[PDB]
Amino acid sequence: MSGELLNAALLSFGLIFVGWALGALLLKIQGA
Amino acid sequence: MSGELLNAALLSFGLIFVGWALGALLLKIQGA
Amino acid sequence: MVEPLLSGIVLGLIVVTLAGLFYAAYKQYKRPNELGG
Amino acid sequence: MVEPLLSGIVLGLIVVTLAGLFYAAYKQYKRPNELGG
Amino acid sequence: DVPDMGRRQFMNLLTFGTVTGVALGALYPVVNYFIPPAAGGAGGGTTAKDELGNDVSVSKFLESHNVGDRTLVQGLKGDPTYIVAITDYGINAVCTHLGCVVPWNAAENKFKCPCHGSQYDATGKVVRGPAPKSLALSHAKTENDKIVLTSWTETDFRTGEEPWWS
Amino acid sequence: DVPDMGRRQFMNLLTFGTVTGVALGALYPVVNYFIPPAAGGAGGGTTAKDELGNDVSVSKFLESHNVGDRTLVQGLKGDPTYIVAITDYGINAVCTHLGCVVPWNAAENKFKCPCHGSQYDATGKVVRGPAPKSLALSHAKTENDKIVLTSWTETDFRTGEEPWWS
Amino acid sequence: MANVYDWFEERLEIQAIAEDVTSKYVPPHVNIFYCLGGITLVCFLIQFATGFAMTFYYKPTVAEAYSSVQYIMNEVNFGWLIRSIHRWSASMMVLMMILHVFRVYLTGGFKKPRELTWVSGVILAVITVSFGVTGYSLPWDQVGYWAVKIVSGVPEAIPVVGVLISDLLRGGSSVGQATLTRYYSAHTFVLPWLIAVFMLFHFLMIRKQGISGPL
Amino acid sequence: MANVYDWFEERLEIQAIAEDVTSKYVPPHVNIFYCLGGITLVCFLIQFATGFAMTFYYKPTVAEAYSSVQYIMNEVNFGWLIRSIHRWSASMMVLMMILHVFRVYLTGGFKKPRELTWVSGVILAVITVSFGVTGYSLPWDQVGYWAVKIVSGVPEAIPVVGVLISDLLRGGSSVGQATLTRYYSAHTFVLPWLIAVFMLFHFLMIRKQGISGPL
Amino acid sequence: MLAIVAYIGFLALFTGIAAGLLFGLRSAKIL
Amino acid sequence: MLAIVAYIGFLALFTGIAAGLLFGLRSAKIL
Amino acid sequence: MAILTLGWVSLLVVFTWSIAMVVWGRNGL
Amino acid sequence: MAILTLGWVSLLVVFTWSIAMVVWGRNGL
Amino acid sequence: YPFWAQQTYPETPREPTGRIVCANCHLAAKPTEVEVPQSVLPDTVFKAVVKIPYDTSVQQVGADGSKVGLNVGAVLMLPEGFKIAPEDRIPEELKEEIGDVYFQPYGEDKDNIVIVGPLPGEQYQEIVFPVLSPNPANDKNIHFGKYSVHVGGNRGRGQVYPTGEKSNNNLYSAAATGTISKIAKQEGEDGSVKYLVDIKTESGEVVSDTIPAGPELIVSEGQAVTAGDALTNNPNVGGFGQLDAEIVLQDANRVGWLIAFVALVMLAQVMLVLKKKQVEKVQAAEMNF
Amino acid sequence: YPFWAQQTYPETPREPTGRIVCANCHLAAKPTEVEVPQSVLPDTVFKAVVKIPYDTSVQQVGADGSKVGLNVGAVLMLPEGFKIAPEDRIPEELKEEIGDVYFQPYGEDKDNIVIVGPLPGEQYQEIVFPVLSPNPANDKNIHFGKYSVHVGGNRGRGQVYPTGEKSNNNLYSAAATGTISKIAKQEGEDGSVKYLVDIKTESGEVVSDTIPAGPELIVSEGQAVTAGDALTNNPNVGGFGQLDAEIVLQDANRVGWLIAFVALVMLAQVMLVLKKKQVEKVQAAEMNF
Amino acid sequence: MATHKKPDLSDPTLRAKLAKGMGHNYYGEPAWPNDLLYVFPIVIMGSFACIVALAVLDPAMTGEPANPFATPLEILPEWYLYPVFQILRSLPNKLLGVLAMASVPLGLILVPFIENVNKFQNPFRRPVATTVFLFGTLVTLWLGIGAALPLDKSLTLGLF
Amino acid sequence: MATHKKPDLSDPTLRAKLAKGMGHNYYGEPAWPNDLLYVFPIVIMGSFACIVALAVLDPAMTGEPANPFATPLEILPEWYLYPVFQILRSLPNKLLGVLAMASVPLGLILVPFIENVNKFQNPFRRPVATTVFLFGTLVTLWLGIGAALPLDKSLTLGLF
Ligand code: HEM
Ligand code: HEM
Ligand code: HEM
Repeated sequence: MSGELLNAALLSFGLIFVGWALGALLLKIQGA
Repeated sequence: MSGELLNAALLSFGLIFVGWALGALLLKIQGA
Repeated sequence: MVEPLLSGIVLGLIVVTLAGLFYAAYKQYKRPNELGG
Repeated sequence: MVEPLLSGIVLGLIVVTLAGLFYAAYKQYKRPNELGG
Repeated sequence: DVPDMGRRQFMNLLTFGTVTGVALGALYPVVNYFIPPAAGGAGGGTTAKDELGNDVSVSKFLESHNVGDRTLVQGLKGDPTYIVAITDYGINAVCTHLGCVVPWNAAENKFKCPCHGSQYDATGKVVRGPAPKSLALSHAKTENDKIVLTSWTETDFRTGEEPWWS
Repeated sequence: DVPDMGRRQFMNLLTFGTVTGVALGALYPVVNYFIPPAAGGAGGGTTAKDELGNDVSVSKFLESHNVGDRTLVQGLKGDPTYIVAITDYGINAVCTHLGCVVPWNAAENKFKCPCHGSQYDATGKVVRGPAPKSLALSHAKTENDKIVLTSWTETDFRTGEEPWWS
Repeated sequence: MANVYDWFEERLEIQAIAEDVTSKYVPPHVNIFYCLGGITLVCFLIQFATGFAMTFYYKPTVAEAYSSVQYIMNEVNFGWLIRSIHRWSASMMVLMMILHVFRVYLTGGFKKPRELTWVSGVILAVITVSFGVTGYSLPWDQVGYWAVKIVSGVPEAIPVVGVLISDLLRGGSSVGQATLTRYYSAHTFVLPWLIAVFMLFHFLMIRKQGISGPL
Repeated sequence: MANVYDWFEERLEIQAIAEDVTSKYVPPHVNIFYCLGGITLVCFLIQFATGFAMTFYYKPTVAEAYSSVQYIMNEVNFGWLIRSIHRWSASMMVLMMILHVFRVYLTGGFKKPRELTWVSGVILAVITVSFGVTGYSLPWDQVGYWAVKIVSGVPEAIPVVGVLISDLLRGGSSVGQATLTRYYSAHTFVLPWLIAVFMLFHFLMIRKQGISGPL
Repeated sequence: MLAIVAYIGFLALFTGIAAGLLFGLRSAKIL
Repeated sequence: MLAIVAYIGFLALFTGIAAGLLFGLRSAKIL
Repeated sequence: MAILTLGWVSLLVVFTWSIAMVVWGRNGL
Repeated sequence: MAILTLGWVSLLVVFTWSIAMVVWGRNGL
Repeated sequence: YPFWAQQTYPETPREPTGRIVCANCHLAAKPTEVEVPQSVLPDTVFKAVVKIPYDTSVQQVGADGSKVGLNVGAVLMLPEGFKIAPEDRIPEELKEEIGDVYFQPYGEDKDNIVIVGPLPGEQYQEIVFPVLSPNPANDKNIHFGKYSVHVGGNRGRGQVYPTGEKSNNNLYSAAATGTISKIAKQEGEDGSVKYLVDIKTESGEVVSDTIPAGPELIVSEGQAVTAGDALTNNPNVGGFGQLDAEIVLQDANRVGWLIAFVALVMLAQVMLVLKKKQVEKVQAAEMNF
Repeated sequence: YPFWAQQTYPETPREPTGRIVCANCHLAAKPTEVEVPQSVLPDTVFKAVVKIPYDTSVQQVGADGSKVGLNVGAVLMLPEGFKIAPEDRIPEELKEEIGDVYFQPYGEDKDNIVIVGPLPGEQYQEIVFPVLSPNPANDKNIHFGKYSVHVGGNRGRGQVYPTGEKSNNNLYSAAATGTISKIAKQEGEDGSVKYLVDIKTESGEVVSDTIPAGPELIVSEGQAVTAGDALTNNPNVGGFGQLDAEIVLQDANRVGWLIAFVALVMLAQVMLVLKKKQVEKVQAAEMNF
Repeated sequence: MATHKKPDLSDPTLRAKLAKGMGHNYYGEPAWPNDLLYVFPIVIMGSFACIVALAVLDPAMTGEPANPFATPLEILPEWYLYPVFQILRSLPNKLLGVLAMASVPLGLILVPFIENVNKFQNPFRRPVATTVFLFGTLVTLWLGIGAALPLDKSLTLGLF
Repeated sequence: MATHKKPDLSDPTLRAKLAKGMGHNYYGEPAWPNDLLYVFPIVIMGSFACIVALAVLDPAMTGEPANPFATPLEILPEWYLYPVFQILRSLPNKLLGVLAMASVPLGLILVPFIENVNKFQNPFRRPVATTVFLFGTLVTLWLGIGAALPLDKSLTLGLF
């Protein structure tokens, strides 16, 4: 039980950038 | 148990005037 | 349960207070304070 | 008890956040906002 | 060129409507959480307990709990219920006026509420006092060595027409 | 003609001093109220209870509670205490490091703390592990059919010099 | 020291608070009866204190309630004092509040600018009474238990929501552990938060609008 | 209707509040990390709500604690939800607060005008952690019970007041009913009042001084 | 009786201390 | 796998609805 | 049993004295 | 057991979407 | 009689409802009073008075038929540790007040539950109890505090014997429905006056009842009366009454410290008032308020 | 052997501390692992894997003296209602994975406590359990939620028999203090290799110990060694290991409503962002902010 | 003598207040040291001392363990619930009782909206109100005493 | 684009604020509708939803009844108490442990009084502080992980 820890770590770190990028995307497609 | 009730009634009514009078007194003796 | 000392204090103080309230209300009716009303 | 999912979320979020804080601090070092400092 | 008041209020209705949805969804489980869990409502009710919340045994009850018996037993809804050669109905002891336990008097053949002085039958019909309706009735059937109680569906055998608690 | 700063501060000290008195008087009982009531401290302690907080009987203990016995008993201050043909001392089982109950191993002739691995004697002296001092000792004298426990006043028979918990 | 006060003054802005406080005045028509509301507050503060104290020993459980109260009276240092004060001050609070209401009413102080202060006050009175009802039965003695058992029935009368309201207030079809639990939550958690919010309003309005005028 | 709003406006003075609210502005340097404190508050509000909810069924007694928790999980409608939310949100609150501290510190926002806001925040952190410690052992399971039993010993080390502090925190010479009682009072009465006072300060200062400047 | 006497006496004594303290403190020019 | 697909899909669908709703509401001249 | 009477007396004295002190301190009513 | 996976997916989606929505709504960061 | 209470109801004279078992047989209700002090110090003898008044010149029906006076009796339930004072701790004044009273306890060790059997109702309209308060200082389950006192007082003859049969001091109804035939007044060899009854009418039943004379008759002759028609009068002129009171087992040290604290409060109040006066003088001089 | 656990410790293989009784005889510690799913739907067959790895090319001491391979065994403690899946509910893939495994319950009705006796350690480094989750819908004391799973895995021979005597798979010390005389290596008629010992020195004692050959010797000849000197070597190459895990007995309806609520949240979030955008346009036009 | 500040009737901000019913914290004796610091403690300590005195001289009773099978004789709530309790045990219609009960706070909530017909504060200047108040007060005290007595002698207090 | 109000640098009241470290709510995007009404709900609902999601997918465990005679193997507090717990189980001197524990909040209370030596906010502009912070952070995480492992392999994390 430490492959699951690092799984949660990686994801909660990485999903932010996906959210960020996806936020950035929506801003471009609106004409900021 | 209603002679005691009326005793408490009479006293809590009457002790106010004693307090009032005694307050009034102290005011006279100070020179208001 | 009916507590005679308590009930006495209740009845006692309700009466003196109601009395002094009317007294105080009167004092200012017969001699209005500045801005009285 | 050591909860792997929780601990992961803790370690994960502590790192991204510390990272983004320094990133944000940098962004304003290389290009100051009005009244910057 | 720029959205007018009509179109802003329409965005308000659309937007805050959806937000209200989320709120209501969140509020649904909460309202329900406070409503007490069901009293294991599978049958019509189950077993009668004594003064300690154990269980009455019909073998030990008829052996030793009053000659010309009328003894208080925890019945349906926790309620103290009288059990009267075991009788096929229980008499709920909560006097219909305000809810005092009604002690039995064998001498006068009546239950009398000591709270404000209302009286009932050997069955439980009101004869006087401020108490409006009559004492509630249940089914009392023996299964195993224990007394099982269920709620009285059918009409009152003392009023004639359908019960007030039915 | 009019009281100066010196005389106002002196009235302040006199007046608010007395007020502070009232406050302290009111605060006295309150502080004390929070300090837990004394653990019936008449003797040096009283009776030992089993796992349910009842009472141990020396007749039923020696009858049936381990051959080459070492059994956990609620002792002084609620503390789980080992009782080892009944032995005249109890061994407090709270390992001196951080307070885990120390299980007994008959195979190695030692108590071993499973928390961070500290060990003790058949008496209770530390041989290793992070635990600083040795396990506490009490008096275990039989009165009636029950075990009475009192606190160890005199010097340790295993250190030589006066106890740490004395 | 190095001026500790000027440190606090500079960021807390004490001086403005001091200026604001010493800018207020009490008019001649304000007599001793204008103390009654403040006395009501004192009684409640005494409740808050002694009530808190009692939560360190009281146990809201049918097995333990009664005897913890016994424990407080007989064994806890000054337990008897703490509890008797809480008992008496409970009664004084309700008395003084009535006296307060008398003064408010026979002084016309509930009018035009001030009716929300009166409305909040009525809510305060219902809250206070609820404290009383709930606390009264916490000892789980014969008196308190039989006081719950009568009132818990009352809401049944209401046509559609009556049994639900009753079940909510008592935690099921009849009085028992759930009732004590809910009452304990009410008395020590819900009602202290509710009274704090409505007192907070009550006082904010008073402070905003000042006392009412001379009669 | 007859203008209900103008009624409230005239005595509540809504307009001034509205003017005050809409007179505030958020500067460009304020990013997403300036949400962390507010998120901490959200977590606590979730604690307040679900915690309150649980006091309607939880019983702070060694005979009843564990099984009331069982009762909440198995029998109470959405009990499992309420409790799991309280469990997770307890953890999230502490996490977000740490993240908040990071943002405060790596943003220099604790300086000259604002050190009482930082000091109050540290107190808030100790309070929050105390909530955690206390709540953790309320189920009176093996985990929570053995977590109390270790920490309750710690204060003994302190030279003169150590045993007293320990006895005060645990309600006697060892963990037992008194400990659960005190912990329950702590978790559901003392700590919610203390956190409310220090959050009230924390926020009042923030509102007084506004956010700190750009970095 | 003892009640009445003790009441009058307690109040007399404290009115005493009130007055005494008034003039006493006036004398030392504190009031 | 299903995880990855479902994730991308859920976000795609909602980015869809975000965009769709943007232009859709612009079209009716609400935005 | 004299102490029992002095006990009640002291209640009646604070009550009276409390009024007196208010009246005195704030000049009437 | 597909529902068990979609369950965890939805957690990861709100988390991501919550960030997205903040970034979008308040123009960055 | 108080001793019949303890015979039928051995455990306690008080039922879980607070009803005193006495009322199970003394079926009418007259007023009963108590005088106890509001508070008592520990290890102190004090007086509890139980008042059982009735009209002294009205008379009751005796066992046979006679018209005799009535007797008083009472149970006094005191708190734990309380008990009747030893004779050598009762002062003289009190001794003279007590009279010829045989305090018994309700049972072994039930020393705070005090029975007082039949006393002539003309010297004992009020019964004086000398009671000794216990002492927390040297008995670990007696604690200072406020406790209930229950009192049960009766005057006049009862209505039910321990055996369950009625006495001659109540009403008598009719057995069944129908016209009464003969009200004959026969007698045995032992007891004196008795009175027969008969009913009947329509197909079935010829039953009869006998009434122990002493009450009275109010029946004419021959009436179609149902089941339970009052054919007697009620002779009872007595009755039983219950009260509750409270007593404070008080501690002198508590009260001492109270007086001390009250004094501190009053001093502090003077101080504050005088301090205001100083400020009033300062404000008059330097106009800056 | 797992069956010796249930012999000596019939009630449960888990002591109140969470220590698995297995460790009372398997005295060395090697790592044990478990794979369970994080969640399972009710009435579903899923796989629990228990991993008992050891160096396959290292060998152990057999009962006699030999150098043989080792066996794996495990106890699996599941939550209530959980149990080994019926054979007709296990898919094929899973069947092939399980091998020749004789799941037994620890005792009658203890169906969630699953023993798995000796298996050749070279095909069963990991043991696959087919388990069937229970169902709250039709069993009233099974409820959705998160529950512990305890796991105990062993490889290699133990150290103590049920009878209490040591095996040939451990260390051997010296009896008393003093110089060892002869290390003779006699034998009986039945068992093969044995080894004697002797001590003595100073006034008193001539005692001797015999060691069951299999371990090794590391002693020279004649040394003044005290009580408990290691005169053996440790032959043990196996060990026992414990773990805990958690499983969520999950409800699909819970998760369905979650997905629904999550979707509502995201929609609402879009709405709010779009609403802000509308206001941003209004503010640009009418400068009044 | 005393300390006094007269209303500055030249300040338009005070005037605007007075006009609205509220400028009354602007004049009188200084609220600070005078009242808040010097006399408030007096009132606080005094009320605290009365309460403590009553608590010592007349401590709380603990009853007897609750018993679900035995109803006491005498079964009252606390005094301030007497009038409401009276109403509640003497009306045959239960619903009617709940409503009369509910009508105490709801009725009182309406008082300022009913008496806003004028701006009088003085009771001598509003005899209709003073009468109605006195009437309710007296009816309350009547129903309060009524609750301590048997039902049959309550709606008359056992005097006629 | 966005909505923006620039600092009115002509208003002496704003200037006096800025000088004192605080005029920063006076300019930017409007706090009201924009932030408080439109995005705050987003953050509220979002964090609420994450929590609820975790609560459903990974509900609370209930343990086993407490047992005063049997200590678990593994006996941790919650994660945020790991670093403090680590310190507390590895220092032999108990008093020293209590003090190091007490020093976390007391040390943190002193941070603003120590770093008031300058008015810098940016971490890149204060490398001594950023270093010390990073050092403590890393030592914390170190002691945190340390607590989950056996004592003997903790002060090294079992890697050297
Ligand atoms: C001499 C006795 C008292 C009198 C004559 C009195 C009178 C007043 C007056 C005139 C106000 C309105 C203040 C204003 O016009 O701005 C007020 C409010 C208030 N009083 Fe009293 N009071 C007395 C005692 C007390 C006491 C003992 C307390 C205890 C804390 C107290 C607490 C309060 C509170 C919380 C308010 C709320 C309004 C505000 O803060 O301005 N009062 N009182
Ligand atoms: C402690 C409670 C009781 C008290 C204080 C009490 C009191 C008295 C007193 C004072 C008398 C004599 C009155 C007179 O002759 O003028 C009396 C007689 C009588 N009592 Fe009681 N009693 C009690 C219990 C009982 C009980 C339990 C019963 C029924 C079993 C009972 C039945 C009677 C009867 C039938 C008489 C009339 C005796 C006769 O003259 O034939 N009493 N009682
Ligand atoms: C559920 C818990 C247990 C498990 C999983 C377990 C596992 C095993 C396994 C897999 C073996 C065979 C290894 C091999 O020969 O290569 C074995 C042998 C052995 N076990 Fe256990 N066991 C358990 C309980 C016990 C207990 C309670 C005892 C002592 C009473 C014990 C004593 C032994 C001994 C002495 C051997 C060696 C037998 C021989 O070769 O002479 N085991 N055990």
